[PDB]
Amino acid sequence: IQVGAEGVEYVWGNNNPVRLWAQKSSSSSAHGNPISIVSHYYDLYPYWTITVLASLGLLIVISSGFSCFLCSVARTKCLTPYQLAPGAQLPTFIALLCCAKSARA
Amino acid sequence: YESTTMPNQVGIPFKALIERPGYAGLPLSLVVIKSELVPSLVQDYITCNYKTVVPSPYIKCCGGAECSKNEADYKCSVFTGVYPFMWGGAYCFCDTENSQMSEVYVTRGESCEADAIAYQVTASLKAQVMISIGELNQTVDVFVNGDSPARIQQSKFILGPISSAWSPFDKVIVYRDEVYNEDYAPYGSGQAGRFGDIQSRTVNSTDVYANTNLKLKRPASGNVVPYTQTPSGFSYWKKEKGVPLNRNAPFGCIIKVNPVRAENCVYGNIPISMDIADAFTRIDESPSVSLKACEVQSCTYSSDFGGVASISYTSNKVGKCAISSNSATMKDSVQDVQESGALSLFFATSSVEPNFVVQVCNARITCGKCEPPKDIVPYAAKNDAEFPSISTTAWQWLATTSGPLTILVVAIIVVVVVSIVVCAR
Repeated sequence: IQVGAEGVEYVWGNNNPVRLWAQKSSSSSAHGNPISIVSHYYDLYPYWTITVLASLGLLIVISSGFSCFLCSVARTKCLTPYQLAPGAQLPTFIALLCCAKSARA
Repeated sequence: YESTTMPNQVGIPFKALIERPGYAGLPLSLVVIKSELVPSLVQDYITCNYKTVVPSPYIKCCGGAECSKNEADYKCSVFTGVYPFMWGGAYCFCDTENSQMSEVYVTRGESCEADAIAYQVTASLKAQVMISIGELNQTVDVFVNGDSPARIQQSKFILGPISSAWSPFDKVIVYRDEVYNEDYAPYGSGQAGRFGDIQSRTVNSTDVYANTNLKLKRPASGNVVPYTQTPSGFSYWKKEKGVPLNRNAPFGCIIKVNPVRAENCVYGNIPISMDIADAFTRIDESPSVSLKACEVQSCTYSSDFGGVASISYTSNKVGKCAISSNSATMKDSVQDVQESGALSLFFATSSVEPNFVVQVCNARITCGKCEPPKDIVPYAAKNDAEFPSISTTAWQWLATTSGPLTILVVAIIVVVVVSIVVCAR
């Protein structure tokens, strides 16, 4: 039986019952996060595994936002130097264009 | 001056400081030894094992007869044409109209002087608080419902009402063997298919509701009466029992049979108020302390209530201040500090403090350390909430924060740049 300093009692025949908080000759010392969490390092109840799940989901959001925006950016990259001052034979288009080619394909 | 609201947890010293600005007074330490659920109950019934008593046949020769009467509960049937003899075996010369008065009634055993009494309980609440003014140590029964003044050592205490307090008892039956939480319906049990067949109004009753059935018949044999007998269900049901009241409790409660109580139920909060007879001749002592530090030792990942750490500081002010703390718990509370170095103290860790704001007088820091992630690798266990707290891992997970910013700089530039193009040409 696991006991995280809660209290578990066992009754054995004609003898006094013993309840224990899992007392030993060791102690803690300012453990646990200020906002409620579980005993020892161990993941269960998930409150150490919740930070893993959250962080993993966060990375995917950076990729989804980057890619979708980028696409819109490539159409402006064509537009701006064309309209600016054509832009039909100049090397100027190329610097902006390299980005735009990578975005569209 | 007055007023803290401390939680009920046994054996753990709560530190309340709430006195006038400048601390030089008496630090209040208060312990709950036990809580004492003192009943204000209604006795539903007494039940016990029972002895049904059937007198041996009384016959009266020839003719009819009639029966009467009550002894506690009674059934009576007069059989007729009893026996077949006519030679002193009927004990009569008749056997065609000869009559037998048979009778049965209920009496109570000798278990009834003992178990068991059925109570509807609603307990009223008494506390057995321990007052430590750092000069004497004494405990006191006091009811904690109502506004309830007492003065001890000539310090006023006013015990405020206790609410949000667990009740194990509801429908309960108290046996002498062990209390059991059992439901029933009083004065409506009988026969032998149930436990608590006899239902009795008082402990020394003369009226009993039982439906117990035992069937006499007329003698018609050379023996002496035919009987079919269902005997008492109570003795059978005695093994089977209910389920214990004792194990019933989410936290605490050891249910004691004889007075009827539950000791040590850690639930309910006691708001407290005090005039400790402040002034005194305050302020005239007040230590101050410099170079405040925390060392962490005895960090093991076993769940115990202990706590073994040290704090380093230096003092040069000779006094006793009222110490310590209102978001932390020390086991000390009186320390004449004249000079100081490393001072090892005991703490109530993983009890009701998982966080500590450590004070030594008017002065303070927040502590402490020991909370590694899941490898394990030590880290601090303070300050920001990130759930292994401030860690190289916690920072490394946090570093997603740059991702939303890079995708935002790209959007700002593109929106402003279009508007600028149209204008440009």
